[PDB]
Amino acid sequence: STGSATTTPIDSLDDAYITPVQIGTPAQTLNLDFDTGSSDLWVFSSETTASEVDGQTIYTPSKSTTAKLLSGATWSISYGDGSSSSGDVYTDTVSVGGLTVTGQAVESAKKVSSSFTEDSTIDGLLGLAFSTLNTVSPTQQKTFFDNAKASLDSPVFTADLGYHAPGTYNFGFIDTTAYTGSITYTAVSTKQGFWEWTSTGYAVGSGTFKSTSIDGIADTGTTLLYLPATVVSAYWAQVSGAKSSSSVGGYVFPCSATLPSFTFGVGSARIVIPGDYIDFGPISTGSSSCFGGIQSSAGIGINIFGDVALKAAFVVFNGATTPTLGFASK
Repeated sequence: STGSATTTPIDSLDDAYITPVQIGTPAQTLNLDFDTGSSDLWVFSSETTASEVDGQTIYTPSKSTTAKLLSGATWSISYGDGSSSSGDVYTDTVSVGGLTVTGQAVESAKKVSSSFTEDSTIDGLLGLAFSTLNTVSPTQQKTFFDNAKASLDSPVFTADLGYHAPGTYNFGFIDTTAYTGSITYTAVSTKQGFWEWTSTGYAVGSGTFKSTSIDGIADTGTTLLYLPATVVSAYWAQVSGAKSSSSVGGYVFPCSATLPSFTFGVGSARIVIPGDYIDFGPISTGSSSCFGGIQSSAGIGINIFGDVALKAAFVVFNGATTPTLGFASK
């Protein structure tokens, strides 16, 4: 089997991407944030505290003939940005782009933090990291990808995120028309439950490439590119007027600037992030100070290849017995 679904930016800055997902019988379609940095499929639901729902589409398990309470199971998750959610668990039929999994754990939110409530466009998350990170207790549950894997033509999914435009998540096949040149594969460590890999270095604009190992995670659920302070300082030093602002919470730059590109290494290959991808616009409405798309990972504890980086590539998440990550230009 295979699946193919279009993923769409939630706003004009590509802050996140939503992908329609069919849950239950008859289908209830919710728009989920596919997150390769976590491993829970959770949804706004009929059980979500009413004051914490503001415009989201909800899953109502009582209206699904295939929903079954997973007795005794609870979940609770906290994300890197300080947001969180928790609730109980149903199993139900879940389909993405024509690919169907029966008995998928659908984690129903009883509580969500303010950032989720305030984002009317995201009806939940679909985790695509390794199932060892799944938060269901007392019986850990498998991700949609893990459940689908055996049925897939090939044990892979691909992320093809757009810049200010729709893109695609595919399951079970590599669309050879979706990228240019060849795909370069690189080793993955699953030790922390993430798609964790080591970039071979970077360049700023037309500058020379610096060979240096940068361990980090491929994370579709994080907006920006978080890298070591040394790397980030070297980037922003090439932008007149750029500075790190503790009050704003990162590097800002004059909105009048033209940003240089940023290149990262994948083995001997190179992925180029155009400068425009690094512009996240005014810090507040009408400001001439703009927020940078490359920020320091110092005190996150991990480097994060978020959407800023991933949307510059066609990315293969290879879930074979020995997992790997592939990157191509597009």
